[PDB]
Amino acid sequence: MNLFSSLTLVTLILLTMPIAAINFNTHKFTNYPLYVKTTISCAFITSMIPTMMFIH
Amino acid sequence: AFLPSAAYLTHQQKVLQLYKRALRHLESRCVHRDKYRYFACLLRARFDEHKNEKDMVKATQLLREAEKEFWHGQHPQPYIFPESPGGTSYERYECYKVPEWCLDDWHPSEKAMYPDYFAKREQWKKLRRESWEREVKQLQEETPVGGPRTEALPPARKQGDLPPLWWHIVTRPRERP
Amino acid sequence: GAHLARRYLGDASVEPEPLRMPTFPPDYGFPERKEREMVATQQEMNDAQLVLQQRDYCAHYLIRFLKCKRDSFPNFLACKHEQHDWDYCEHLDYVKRMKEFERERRLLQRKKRREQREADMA
Amino acid sequence: MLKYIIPTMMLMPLTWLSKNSMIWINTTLHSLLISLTSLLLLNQFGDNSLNFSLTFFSDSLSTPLLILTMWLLPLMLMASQHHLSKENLARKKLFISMLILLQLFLIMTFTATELIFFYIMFEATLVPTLIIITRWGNQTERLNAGLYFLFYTLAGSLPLLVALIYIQNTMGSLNFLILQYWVQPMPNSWSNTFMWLACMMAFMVKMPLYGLHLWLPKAHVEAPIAGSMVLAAILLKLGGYGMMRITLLLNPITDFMAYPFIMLSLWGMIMTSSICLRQTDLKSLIAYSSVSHMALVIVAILIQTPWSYMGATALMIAHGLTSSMLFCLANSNYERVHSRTMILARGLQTLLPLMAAWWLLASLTNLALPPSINLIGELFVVMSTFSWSNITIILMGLNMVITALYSLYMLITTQRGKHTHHINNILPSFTRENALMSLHMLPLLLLSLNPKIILGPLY
Amino acid sequence: SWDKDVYPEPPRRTPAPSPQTSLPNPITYLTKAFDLLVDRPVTLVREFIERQHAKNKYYYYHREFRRVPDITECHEKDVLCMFEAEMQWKRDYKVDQEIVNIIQERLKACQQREGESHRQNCAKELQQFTQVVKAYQDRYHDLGAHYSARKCLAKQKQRMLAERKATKEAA
Amino acid sequence: SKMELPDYKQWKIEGTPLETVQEKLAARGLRDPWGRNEAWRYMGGFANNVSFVGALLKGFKWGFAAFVVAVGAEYYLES
Amino acid sequence: SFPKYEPSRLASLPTTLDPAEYDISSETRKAQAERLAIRSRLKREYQLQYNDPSRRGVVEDPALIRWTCARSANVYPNFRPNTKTSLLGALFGIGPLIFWYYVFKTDRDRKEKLIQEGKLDRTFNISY
Amino acid sequence: GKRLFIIKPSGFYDKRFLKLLRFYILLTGIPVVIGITLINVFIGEAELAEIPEGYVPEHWEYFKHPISRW
Amino acid sequence: ITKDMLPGPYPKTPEERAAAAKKYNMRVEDYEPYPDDGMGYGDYPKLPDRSQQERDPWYDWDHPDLRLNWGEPMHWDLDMYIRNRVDTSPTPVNWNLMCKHLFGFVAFMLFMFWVGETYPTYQPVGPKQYPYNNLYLERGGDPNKEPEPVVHYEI
Amino acid sequence: NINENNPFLINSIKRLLIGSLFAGFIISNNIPPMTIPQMTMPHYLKMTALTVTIL
Amino acid sequence: AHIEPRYRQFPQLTRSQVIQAEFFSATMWFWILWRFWHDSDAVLGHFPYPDPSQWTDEELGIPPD
Amino acid sequence: DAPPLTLEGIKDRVLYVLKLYDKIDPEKLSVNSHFMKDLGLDSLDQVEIIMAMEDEFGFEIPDIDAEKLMCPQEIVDYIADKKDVYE
Ligand SMILES: CCCCCCCCCCCCCCCCCC(=O)OC[C@H](COP(=O)([O-])OCC[N+](C)(C)C)OC(=O)CCCCCCCCCCCCCCCCC
Ligand SMILES: *C(=O)CCCCCCCCCCCCC
Repeated sequence: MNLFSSLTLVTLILLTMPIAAINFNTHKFTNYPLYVKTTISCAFITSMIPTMMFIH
Repeated sequence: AFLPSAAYLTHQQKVLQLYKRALRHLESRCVHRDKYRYFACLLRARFDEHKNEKDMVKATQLLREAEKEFWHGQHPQPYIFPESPGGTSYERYECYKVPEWCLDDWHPSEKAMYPDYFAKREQWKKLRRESWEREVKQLQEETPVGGPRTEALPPARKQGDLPPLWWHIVTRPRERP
Repeated sequence: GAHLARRYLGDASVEPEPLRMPTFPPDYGFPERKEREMVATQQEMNDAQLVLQQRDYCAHYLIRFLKCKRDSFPNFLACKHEQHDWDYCEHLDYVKRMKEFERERRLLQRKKRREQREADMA
Repeated sequence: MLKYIIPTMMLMPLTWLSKNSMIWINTTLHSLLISLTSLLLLNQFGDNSLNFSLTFFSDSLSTPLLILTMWLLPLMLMASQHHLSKENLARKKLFISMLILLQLFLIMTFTATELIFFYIMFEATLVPTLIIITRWGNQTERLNAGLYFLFYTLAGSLPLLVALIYIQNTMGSLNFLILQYWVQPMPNSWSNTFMWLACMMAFMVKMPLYGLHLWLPKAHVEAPIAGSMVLAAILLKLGGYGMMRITLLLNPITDFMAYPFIMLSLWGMIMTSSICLRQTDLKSLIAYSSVSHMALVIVAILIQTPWSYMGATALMIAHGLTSSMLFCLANSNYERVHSRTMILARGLQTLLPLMAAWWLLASLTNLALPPSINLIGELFVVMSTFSWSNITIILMGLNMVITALYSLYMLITTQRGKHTHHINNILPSFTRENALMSLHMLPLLLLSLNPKIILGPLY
Repeated sequence: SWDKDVYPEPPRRTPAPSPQTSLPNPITYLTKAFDLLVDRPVTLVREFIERQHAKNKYYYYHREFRRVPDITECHEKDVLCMFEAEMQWKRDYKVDQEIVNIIQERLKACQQREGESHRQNCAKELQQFTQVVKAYQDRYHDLGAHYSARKCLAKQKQRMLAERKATKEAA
Repeated sequence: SKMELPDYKQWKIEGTPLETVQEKLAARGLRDPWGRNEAWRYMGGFANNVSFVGALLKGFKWGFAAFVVAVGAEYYLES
Repeated sequence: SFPKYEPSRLASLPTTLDPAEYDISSETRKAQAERLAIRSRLKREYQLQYNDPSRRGVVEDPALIRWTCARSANVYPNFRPNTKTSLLGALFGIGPLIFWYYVFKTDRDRKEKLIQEGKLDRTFNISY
Repeated sequence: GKRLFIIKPSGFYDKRFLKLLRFYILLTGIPVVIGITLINVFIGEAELAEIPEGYVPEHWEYFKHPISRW
Repeated sequence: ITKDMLPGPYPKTPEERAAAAKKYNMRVEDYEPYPDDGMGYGDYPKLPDRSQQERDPWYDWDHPDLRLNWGEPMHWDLDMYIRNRVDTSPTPVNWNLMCKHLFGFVAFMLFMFWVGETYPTYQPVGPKQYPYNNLYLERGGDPNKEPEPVVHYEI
Repeated sequence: NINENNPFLINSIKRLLIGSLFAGFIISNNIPPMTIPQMTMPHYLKMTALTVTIL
Repeated sequence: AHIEPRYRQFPQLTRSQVIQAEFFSATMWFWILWRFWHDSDAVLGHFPYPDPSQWTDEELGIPPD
Repeated sequence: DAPPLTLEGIKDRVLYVLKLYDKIDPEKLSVNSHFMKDLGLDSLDQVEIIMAMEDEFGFEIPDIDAEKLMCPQEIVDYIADKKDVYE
């Protein structure tokens, strides 16, 4: 229970992080689309764990 | 219809425009190359059959019935080029076509990144402001009394001066900025 | 779908309505008819949290299949035998329903023939 | 309430004794300090109001309006200092003085416990705005706009004075705390019918009601920017506060005397939104949008349910902030191109990108994008009107569709498309205009985190 | 921690894990990793913060309001007694609203917790919700935005007159 | 930058459907002068494209071979 | 033959099907020359004001000001109350108001009559 | 090779405004967040307790957070 | 600007009509004001009510997006006839034929949906059977009462 | 100028290709049975979708 | 390096993309053949369908009268 | 994507297309050879030539500019102006 809800909420927070990253930026971002893509891949893994819990 | 330099469309212009529209729509109906080639030759034969007709009323009636025939057999949606009006990428890059007068409002801190470009811009502006009075004096004496009859502009007659009203059609933005 | 044409294009006195069925007593023509037997307890279906439309007369195979699915993680292809057993018993229940419909159709035909004979004399 | 009145009147010697170049700095600084000080009114209780004295009190309805007024004054000082750049110094000090006097009257209006003192301040607010409009307005018809505004307000409000004096003579007091406990039912007669009309028509004119709204697309248009901000943001809400205070005495005659104005204001918002669809003027379009939103508030107050009251006060605060920001953006465009025509200056996103972002945010809050307090107020009013009757959902849905239509039509016309070729004086956005836009936007977005402080006295 | 009587909850019954297959489930390994990497540092940090909190201790109290006479024993146009009665009635109105909130939270918790068999196992919560909603509707509904104790007294008097007439015509 | 175009003598319409269009028009009595312009699409790497069934059956040989090998391996593995 | 293209309000006749397009008479040629002369004179004025290097502002268009003044500030001076204006005003001004009034009054009367008999289900309604 | 100048409007002033806004927000945002963290960690919240007999609390002793009590 | 360039009232004599035609920059023969029914138009010209999509896209307009020229008389409903709004371009099919075809299609689909609702499809099966009195307690019935026993036999 | 040799396009199309090959099988074998699947039907009703697509 | 564009000719191809396309087409056809060899029931039919005309009236309980 | 253009490539491609035309002898045409006079072509031949060059370069030449394109040099200059080459 303490892993399920933690991983779901951290998937949502992980998705919302790059918006704040680009809003508080001054210089030109170093390959920002790569940063967003890496963030989404990590969020896909992090949200993939609780579905395995639900399937089990 | 709507022309800058002429007040009307001639008969031959109407025939040529009809020929081009009919061939484009026939290409739209006949998507393969060999089939379009065959039917384009048939259409060209039809257009060449009545080429030597001297009766003006008969040629006018032939043109009118040809336009009716084209309107009956047009494609519901013909092939439009991507940059042609009505196309998929028509006026797509208009958001990137920033006019050149916005460079005069740049801060000097970011003007120092391009020294040679801004030097060339300064000498271009010097040339324009030097030539403006000469070109408006040329335009003043070439317009007939009663206003211009068409929208065509004259070139520069003598040596040294630029054609009148040249700045905004030379410094226009590129197609892909 | 021949019964669709027999009810709509044909006559509705022979073909039974599906919305109101059966219209005959279950002892009609069936001496010492027995009931169906429920294997799964009401509490057993209650605490296994089966869907209310899924708690039919063959939920014991469903409970066995769900336990097999839970205990075989992460092997998601581990057991198809319990799924096949549940599906076969579903097929048997569907065959029972088809038998009930055919019985109702034959009883309606027999009643129609009886009234036709009764009109033939009286 | 003397701890806010006295610094406001002390702003007057501050602007009349400052240097020739330091009037804006001093007035803005000290008004921002008093605006920070105004947060002490949030000591509200679940049962009792915050009663200061015999003359002043402030419950949870008047507190958001007070905080909005005291925050709005430095915004008007920042906005109005570019078009008054070349003005005489004495006239500049007179302009700032009229703004200070208007803020003083407004903060004395929302806290008046007696109803006749509320009336006196509510009609003392007429003079500074009329003077501002008719003196510092830019057009010919600012005089006609002032005449229309003044005479609509006074013709609506003189029977209110007569009816309030009648209530004083009949009941014995006009104190709002007394009248909560001494109130009596008002039976059905012709005398009470004209009592209801006399007590209601002043605030129906000031809000405005559809059909009495003819002064608004004039006073909102020929005014300067500070005048338009204070007219859209605060002055329309005096009518809402008046109907919220005065409906207590008008029961149970409201339940059938409110039918014609409910039909006027339900159909009126459709008409004003449709007018917004075909407007050639940006300022007039914003004014008609204000008419539609205040019609929504009129319906919410007239059906008199708790959800309607909470939606009405939230919608009042939200529309004040949004209309002020929209008027500021339109004024910035007017300073750039020296014309109010919406079709003239187009495609400004390629030239002014951050201003285009501010335009997008203001348009998004105009069409009630959740979870903004605009949507909270509009949603609560929609729920209460659905409880009133079911075809109100048809009317509200049509209004929402047309509202989104004209807001995005505003945005697409002004910001998107191909830019105008012959306009070449589009300067980059100043820090002052961007600071003004952000000071309009950030409180509006922050209030969605704690929306309970703008939900009226029956939250 | 909260009070488990106002917010009831049945005892948790979890089944034992039976690994029928030989494939290792990743959930146990992920739980071990979660306890090693996440639970232990958070627990240590909370222990340090609670140690800091235990050095100084101060208390806050729940406000108690004594009962004053209600609006039924107030003279008409007597602002003092009516003021106290109105304040008391408004406080009880707020408390009744939060009681209805408590029962609604109970109902939602039962509906989520019981799973697919919620229609059978949440009968008592539905009955409590129905009773408390009927009481709230009979006490506070249809009063308007200008509700007061006098309006509620008038509504209760009208309902009692209707009940007395109904029991007279049925006698 | 600079690109070199191929030869233009090599675009001959023979062996293409444009030759069929040529003989149909010759039977009628007409000609296509632009036939040599379109002759590139019918020659070279763009000639003799697959049909629809051959497009759906792309890689069917190796898929079938792998299926046969895997089925034989599963047959031997069960014993 | 071919089906004749009938024009509508929302689908205009094409310029290639207009019988007046093929007119060659000298009056129409004179008219087209005059229209081209007006257009060319106005374009010359605009381009003279447009290409000035010493100009930094807005080339004011009197046609746009004329359009806005006609759309806004001429309607009431050029308004005369007659049968058509009064009829349209009574149809579009008091028509919908009366219609919606009767609709809402009937609905609320029906609801209030059903409530007082206890025929309307209001079991869980405590929000209003 | 073949790099062309891209004509764009002056982006200096917009970036300057955004930098000024961020700096002036953070100038008090960072100390307030640090102070709130230090209040929460070291001072801490209050604990609910029953009123002792004969003792009347002050009006600010009915709230939990230290900042709300202040 | 001046007060003699602004619009005015309806012209009656041909002299003021010619003056107005010169004011709006159009020929006197092509200048037609709105009819004088008191709607409030004044002497503003009645242009042929065509959308901007029908203009020539290849012409060099002063305003290219609007397809509008500087100084040209501006239509009364130009903000309605922009390229973002109502189009009046000719269609490949006559308007009446598209209207009747679409209406006939929608009406026929609605009629056949009604007919299919009247005569549905099904399968030759009886009702589904559920144990424990058709799941009386599972469906929310109270246990203190006793339901009528639903008995399903074998077949 | 026909080219498709970019790692981004190839990799994205490859991932969605593997998904469109196996994801239906994996998901339909992993989800729990929330209803009763109808699996007894005549031959012509079983072959309706395939025959219609082939036609 | 990149691919040089060609005029009026078949474009240049990498061996990698041809190999990848052929491999994935072969994978798709192998998967279809494998699943049809194993399941063959989700497409063809799970259980036999009994015709109700062949059921005797005795087991349906039809009284001869 | 989008390889650049030059006057040499434009001239070579336009002469390629005009060389594949059967009605023009390839040993006689040049960059400034006229159509009606120097080559003996009708107006329909000019229209078909313009359509062929539109298909070759993938962009549409309007008729009011197509009637005046009478020699290959003007076609080259029109394409160079429309596509903004040698920048
Ligand atoms: C902006 C334009 C629109 C403005 C609309 C303003 C409101 C419209 C109605 C106003 C009526 C006048 C004030 C009534 C105050 C009533 C107070 C009261 O005690 O009423 C009960 C009293 C009852 O009398 P009493 O209270 O003395 O008697 C004791 C009570 N009985 C009768 C039982 C014995 O009402 C009156 O005395 C008469 C009320 C009606 C007055 C009718 C005349 C005015 C008509 C409307 C004029 C509107 C403005 C026109 C000009 C607009 C601009 C050019
Ligand atoms: C009687 O016909 C029972 C079947 C259900 C009704 C008819 C369904 C017709 C469509 C399905 C078969 C399509 C065959 C290509």
